[PDB]
Amino acid sequence: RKRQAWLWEEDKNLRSGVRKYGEGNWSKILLHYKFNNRTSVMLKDRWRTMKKLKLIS
DNA sequence: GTTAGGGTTAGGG
DNA sequence: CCCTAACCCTAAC
Repeated sequence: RKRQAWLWEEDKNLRSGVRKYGEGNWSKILLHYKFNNRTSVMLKDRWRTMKKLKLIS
């Protein structure tokens, strides 16, 4: 079962989540907007890798 | 349960 | 063996 690579549905939705409900508020983001099967851990570590190299918030 | 960084597994090069 | 990245662990909140 090949590991799922995040798509813009998830990532673009996440970016919206960060802007509309704050970055470090993955709970709120998960409540407001749905994803395939993500957690606070997933969302945060995704955004972590992203900002670490690209620097967005 | 969530949050936050450390760190391994998966993926591709 | 390196980079980016999804998963997984340790630690703290």
